[PDB]
Amino acid sequence: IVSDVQESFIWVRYKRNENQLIIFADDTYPRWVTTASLLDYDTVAGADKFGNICVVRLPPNTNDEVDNGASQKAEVIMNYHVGETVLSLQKTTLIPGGSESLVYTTLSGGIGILVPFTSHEDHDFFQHVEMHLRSEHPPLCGRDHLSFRSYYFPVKNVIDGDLCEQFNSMEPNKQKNVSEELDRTPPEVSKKLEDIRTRYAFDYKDD
Amino acid sequence: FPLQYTPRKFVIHPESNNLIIIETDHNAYTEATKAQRKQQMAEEMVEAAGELAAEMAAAFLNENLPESIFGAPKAGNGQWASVIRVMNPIQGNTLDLVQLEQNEAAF
Amino acid sequence: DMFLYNLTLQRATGISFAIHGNFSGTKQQEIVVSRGKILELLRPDPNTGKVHTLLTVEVFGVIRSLMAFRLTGGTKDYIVVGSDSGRIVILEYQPSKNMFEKIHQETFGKSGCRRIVPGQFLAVDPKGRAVMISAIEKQKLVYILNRDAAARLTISSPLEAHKANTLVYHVVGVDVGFENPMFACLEMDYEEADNDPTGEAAANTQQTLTFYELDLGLNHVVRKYSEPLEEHGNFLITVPGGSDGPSGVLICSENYITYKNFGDQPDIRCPIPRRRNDLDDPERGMIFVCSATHKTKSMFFFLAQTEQGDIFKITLETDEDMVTEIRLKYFDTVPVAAAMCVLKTGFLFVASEFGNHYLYQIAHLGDDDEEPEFSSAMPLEDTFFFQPRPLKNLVLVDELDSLSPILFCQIADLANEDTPQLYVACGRGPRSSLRVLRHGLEV
Amino acid sequence: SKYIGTGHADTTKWEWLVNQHRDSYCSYMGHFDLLNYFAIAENESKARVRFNLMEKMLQPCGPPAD
Amino acid sequence: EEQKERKIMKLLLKIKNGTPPMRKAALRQITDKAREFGAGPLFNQILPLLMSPTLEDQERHLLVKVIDRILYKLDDLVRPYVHKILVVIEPLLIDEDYYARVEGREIISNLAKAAGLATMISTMRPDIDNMDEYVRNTTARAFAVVASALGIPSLLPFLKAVCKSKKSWQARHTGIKIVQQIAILMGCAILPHLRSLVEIIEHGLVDEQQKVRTISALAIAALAEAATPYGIESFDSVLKPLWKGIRQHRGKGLAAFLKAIGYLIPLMDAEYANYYTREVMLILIREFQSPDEEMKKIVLKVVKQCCGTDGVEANYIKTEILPPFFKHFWQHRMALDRRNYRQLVDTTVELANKVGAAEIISRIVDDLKDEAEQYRKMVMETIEKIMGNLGAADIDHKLEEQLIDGILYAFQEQTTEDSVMLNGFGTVVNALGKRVKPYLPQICGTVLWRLNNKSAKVRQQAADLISRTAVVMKTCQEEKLMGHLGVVLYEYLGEEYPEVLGSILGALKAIVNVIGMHKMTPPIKDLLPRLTPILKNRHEKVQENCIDLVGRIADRGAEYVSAREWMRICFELLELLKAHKKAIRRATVNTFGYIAKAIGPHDVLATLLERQNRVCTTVAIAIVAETCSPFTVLPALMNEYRVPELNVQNGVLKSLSFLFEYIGEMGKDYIYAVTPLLEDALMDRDLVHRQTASAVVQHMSLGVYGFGCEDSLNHLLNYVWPNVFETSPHVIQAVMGALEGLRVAIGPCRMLQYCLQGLFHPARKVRDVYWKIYNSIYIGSQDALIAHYPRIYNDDKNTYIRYELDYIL
Amino acid sequence: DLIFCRKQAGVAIGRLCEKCDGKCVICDSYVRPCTLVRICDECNYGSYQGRCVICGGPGVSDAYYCKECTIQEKDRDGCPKIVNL
Ligand SMILES: CC[C@H](O)[C@@H](C)[C@H]1O[C@@H]1C[C@@](C)(O)/C=C/C=C(\C)[C@H]1OC(=O)C[C@H](O)CC[C@@](C)(O)[C@@H](OC(=O)N2CCN(C3CCCCCC3)CC2)/C=C/[C@@H]1C
Ligand SMILES: [Zn+2]
Ligand SMILES: [Zn+2]
Ligand SMILES: [Zn+2]
Repeated sequence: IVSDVQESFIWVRYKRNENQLIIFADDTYPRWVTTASLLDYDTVAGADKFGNICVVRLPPNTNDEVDNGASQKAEVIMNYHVGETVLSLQKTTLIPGGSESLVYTTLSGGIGILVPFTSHEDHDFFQHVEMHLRSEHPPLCGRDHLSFRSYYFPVKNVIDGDLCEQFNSMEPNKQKNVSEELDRTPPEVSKKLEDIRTRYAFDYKDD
Repeated sequence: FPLQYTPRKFVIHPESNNLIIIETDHNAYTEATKAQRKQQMAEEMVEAAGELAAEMAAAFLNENLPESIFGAPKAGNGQWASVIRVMNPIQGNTLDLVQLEQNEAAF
Repeated sequence: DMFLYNLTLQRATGISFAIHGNFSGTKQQEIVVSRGKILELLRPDPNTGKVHTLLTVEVFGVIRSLMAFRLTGGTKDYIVVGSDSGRIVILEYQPSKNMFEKIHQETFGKSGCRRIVPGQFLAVDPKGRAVMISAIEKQKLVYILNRDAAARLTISSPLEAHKANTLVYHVVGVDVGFENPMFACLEMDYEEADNDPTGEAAANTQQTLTFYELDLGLNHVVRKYSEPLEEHGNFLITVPGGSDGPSGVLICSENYITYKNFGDQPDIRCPIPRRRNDLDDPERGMIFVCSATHKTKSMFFFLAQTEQGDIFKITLETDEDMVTEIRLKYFDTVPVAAAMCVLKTGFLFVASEFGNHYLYQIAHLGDDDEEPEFSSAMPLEDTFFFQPRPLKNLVLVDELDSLSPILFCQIADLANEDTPQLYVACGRGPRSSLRVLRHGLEV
Repeated sequence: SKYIGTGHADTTKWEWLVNQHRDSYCSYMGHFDLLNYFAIAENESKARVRFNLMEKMLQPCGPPAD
Repeated sequence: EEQKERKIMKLLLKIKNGTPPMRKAALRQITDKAREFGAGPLFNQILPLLMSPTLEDQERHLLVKVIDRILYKLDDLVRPYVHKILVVIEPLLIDEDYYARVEGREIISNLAKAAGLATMISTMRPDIDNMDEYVRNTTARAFAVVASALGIPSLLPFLKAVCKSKKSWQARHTGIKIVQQIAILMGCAILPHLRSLVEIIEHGLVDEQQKVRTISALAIAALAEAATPYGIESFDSVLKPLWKGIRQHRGKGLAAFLKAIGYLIPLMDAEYANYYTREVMLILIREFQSPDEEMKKIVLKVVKQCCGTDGVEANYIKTEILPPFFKHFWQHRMALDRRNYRQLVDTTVELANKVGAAEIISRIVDDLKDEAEQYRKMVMETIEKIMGNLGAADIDHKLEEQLIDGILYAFQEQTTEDSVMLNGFGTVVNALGKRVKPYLPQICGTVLWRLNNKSAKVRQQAADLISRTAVVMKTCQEEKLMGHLGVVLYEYLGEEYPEVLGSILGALKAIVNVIGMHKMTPPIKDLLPRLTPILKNRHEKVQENCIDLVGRIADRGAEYVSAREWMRICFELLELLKAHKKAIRRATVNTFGYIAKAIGPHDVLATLLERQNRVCTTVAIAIVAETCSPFTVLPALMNEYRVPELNVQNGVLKSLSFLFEYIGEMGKDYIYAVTPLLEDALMDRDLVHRQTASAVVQHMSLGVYGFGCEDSLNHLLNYVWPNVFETSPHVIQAVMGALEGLRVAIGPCRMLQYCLQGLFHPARKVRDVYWKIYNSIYIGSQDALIAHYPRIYNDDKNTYIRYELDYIL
Repeated sequence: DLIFCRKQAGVAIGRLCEKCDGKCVICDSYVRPCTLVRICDECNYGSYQGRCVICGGPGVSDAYYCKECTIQEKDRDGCPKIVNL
């Protein structure tokens, strides 16, 4: 994995039989890369100066045995503006007996994690929670939130966390409006959002 | 745990389980250039053409100001410095120290 | 489709703008710090100093300006916030509801920090009756904060101040005595610098300290005066005017400090002193970074700070409207701050830009010294050479922790308990350190 | 046309070039943490970085052609 | 000659009668040549045209701003003419139009800062001491205007110079008139100057003249209205000559005293308002029974605002203030006055919001039984505002019996149309609810009694009254009676009086909304065909009301009615989208969604007659296509798409336009089959194809925004792009907005990468193109372009590398 | 003839005659309006206190921008009043 300073990551295969370095895959999207930490044989979890976490997967159409930079490419699966600068990625497991978590620390002293899901039903549940929570409760300083994460790039396939966790903070009549708008009780909603943190991260509640 | 310069990067020792700290600054003086710089400027305060009936160097060579709180003698445009250190995370103490050239800084 | 869900564990702890006041409405006093997007309110303890955090709130945007004021006769300070998008908000605290009540928004410009769009520099009047927003280009808007008899904030239309090809270094409004309000600005022209083939207008072009005037009766903004400066200028204090002390601005700049009232006022210069036995290059100057007006009913003294950790107790001297002496006198040596605040009963909140955050209690008031005071009245062609010295006035109450700027974090186990520790090497200069992070209960 | 940064059928590479410089520097000042990046990168203070940027607002790319 | 400058001052006629080039340019002519021209023919020609009373609103708005724009510059040539301009603008400050008054404020404001203050003083010297009340009137208001122009401390030494001079009662009266008109005009920002102004106007309170006592303390009032509400201590010397003057004098100056005291404690502290309220209250008791309308205005205002302080005790209000108040301030002669009608109402309401409910209404329970119409309207509004503010949680037993006996008692005799019995008893039952258990067949039996007869004027008010008593009859646990007037209303469907007919139908809507659909007393299979012929009517009330009735029945009891009748409902509701009422179209859309949920997309078809407007059929296709999933209607439109023929392809493209326009975000899984459909569409055939299909590119591009779809849209984009070089302005305009949508969905990067090719090409024709697209890119979201700039390496003379993007840690 | 005015927007709200009620202002849409409209203060005076923004009649109802022009971000420009010339 080559971290070019203007172009994106560059995939290089080395010929052990021939002593030759080969570039076979590239990008059309120039990103100002700082750091990376890989997860598998095909996805590269990068970063940016300005604050764009990006992950690009290699398509399985990429011929491993070959001889703008390449006609073949590698397509984006994620673009998610943070707003600060990320410096050291490391996939790990924070609590014993736990799961995977792609930890991003950032420049301003903060610590952010990332999450894989279980089901399209859970995901469209949280997605409808976003659909109504955005316009039915606007942000504080009036920033158009989709136009905030969608700052440089169109956002692809991320659910925000802290926007969707204001149900612990809104007014109770709007808890009635939203919880009854999706036909679910607030102990069911708040217990569902207890489950994620007690599952992955440092939450302490005992069943 | 206290350090000296702005640590760029460090790695784990796998075998004995220790740490390898590398430290690098732009606009800084190292230990030797600070030392002979201070003594040379002391000579330059003997050169001031006047009784040299008493010395400032008796107290002037006494206290190096702790750079923790008393600021840092920032200088230059192409100046550099470099320090490499091994450290044990159980206790506090340090293992080995290496210092390098003035205008050659570790990455 | 491998969707992802963001979450956070430790909020950003980097202070960038600290204003303060009374937002509880009571006699007690609270500090609005500002992080990158996490606005946060605090409270010190007047008995043991432990800063008990009270409210923290995401804004999901970019906090670019942050100025407090209070209307005539009120007792509840507000906050103005400038946004990244071209809309300004006004907030207000609620001690029982425990949230920020919005008041009013205005729409004036597009989104994103452009050139010609305002939101960059924010000017408030010291009487709370006027407020001004200003970019680094022609669009500068002025609002009027009228209060009706319904205890709300009847804002007005925007006021146009368009002007082709100008810059702005800084804008702080002027403590005028109940008049058509005056707004100061360090402009810079460059339409001279856009035609010359030889290109000498990159030289020979300097700041003007242009003043601006609102007209309440006739509803238009007119310009007051315009006078060239000499050397280029960073930030400006408003001298407290009204009935206590004169009305001016004192321009800190490259190695000098300069009062300049408009009028028949002669302008004092006084140079910034340098340490005994420097260990630097004499090419680099010395300017300032922060400023702290300590307005008391009887008097006022400033405390501004150099690059290299030196607080200066500027004790202004003057006449009724003329000025007499800007005499200087250092206060002590603390680590570097980017903004700081002084609290009643003598608390000083040194808010660093890097590493920890401090809180000092003023143990000795007044001027009780043996190292000599400086002046501008002395004849010297040689600058003042002062002494550096340990901690003598202030005392460190408590050390508020922070972690920024985290450079290189690794998550691994280097001990014999289960949980992977967080080894973070982070810091700045010789204050940097290595920090072991764990996560259990507060032992 | 009256908006600043409008091109037309005679605007040249120096004009377009110095425009993208000037709004570049306004964007650098526009953020809040890229200045912390430049202040951590080369060793300065933030006010020094802001002043150097504002002084390099009218300097750069020198004199025009002819 | 200067009459020659009148001949060039026919440019005024070019200004007032002007295009924006004549107004802007001619404005720049005279405003760039004002001091060049002079001062005499200026007013000689501006002045009588301003004098002409047939000037209009925007015309006069020209003919004040023009004096502003040329009085940018003249500063000292008005100095002989300040007197003349003031004599001509003697009117236009106190006159009828608020627009005229504020234009007078603007012109004398600008002339006031234009001239010199001492010239204003010695020029407006001979009008202080004339004989005439009207010239002291207009002159003192002119002083207020120039005071609002030049600020307060510029006038304060002159105010002291007049307020103490003993020369004329006309003059001292004039000076205090100036202070009051300054307070009314300025208003808000005289708080810090207020102690100073008190020390000017304070010594007009112990003087021999009833006039100066009157206008002095009246000016104290008109200042404290602006001081309201603090608790300020700037009123200290004000307390004593008032406190003496209360028991000292009697009269219209005592109206001027109590007016001031009411304006003087909305703000004062609790102990001060306590002791001083107790002080005023005894003489106020003494001055209750005074007759005059002004007197009742004053002391009714006084008890309103001395009650307004929170520090006043409800023991003292209830036990001490109220029994002479309700004892003495009620006549049945109180009818005609709206000022003391509404003022007595609002005063007693603001009593009740502090003192309670059951005591206030329990002192007008027996007052209800009267032969007096407007009187019963008054106490009806009283009980209704008290119950609407405080409710019935205070209202209790041994009261409620005589309450309902009162309400139904007076309710039995009611003839003329009033809204306070309907809104009245509606809010009453809003506070009653289930609590009225043992009474309901008397209520609804009396309702049917008023419903059998009486020329529909109380069948409408009673019908509305069922429509706002329905929810209690849900919560009542009695189920037979509402069935009984249910079938009585089921008879009640034939009437040519439509304004009442909408109330019967709205009563039917509020009933059917709350009635249990299990065991409907009426049969809906014969309700609905009797409900059908209403919907060919003309009037918006019965149209909206009946459409809403169709949608509530369809919203609830969908397990009943034959789909034949539902089908005639669908086609009957089709043409109603073409109305001119947004409420009609709101109802028609929503309930059309519910009956399209009843039948659905399956039976309904598309090829409906070579016919006209058809946008209601288009929106019908849209709402069916949303209310069920478009998996039927998108390949059905493909069957409508795959015909090789003219006159059709345009129409199905427009149905795509309104289609994606309506759905947006849920049509994200339904874009793929649209893409070859948009290939034969988007290929180069005809103007309507390119134009409307490009608008479909825009609307699709806005529906998918942040929703996981790009490469489809890029494959669109490569077919979009070569269409740019086209001459017609409409279709290039749709290309422009098309590229703006492709900007916001695709991103700035790929737009610019398909932009940079021929930016510097040696040909002006293609340059106008690529620059024009570049500007339309550039205005929208320039701040995103920072990372996506292509880096260009430097030449010899200038530095082109931003090293800020190239620092390395 | 018909052209936008495009000046600074104050606290003035536009009005619409009821015949042209359901439309948007610029793009002439009808779909999902959820936003407020401000207009300038120089064209809001005198004979124009309540007036249809588009055609010039007695206005009974407000003006809203569609959500398409909000996501497109066109509302931040000058005052959208169509002026005859
Ligand atoms: C020269 C020829 C002439 O120009 C000729 C074409 C002209 O005379 C015709 C015009 C004519 C009569 O056909 C106009 C018909 C107009 C309509 C039927 C519009 O009616 C309305 O606007 C009324 C009101 O403003 C909006 C009602 C509403 C909200 O249901 C509307 O539909 C919507 O916009 N929705 C309803 C749904 N809602 C949700 C939010 C959730 C998710 C799925 C998406 C939608 C979004 C907003 C109707 C628009 C009609 C096109
Ligand atoms: Zn306008
Ligand atoms: Zn209209
Ligand atoms: Zn629109």
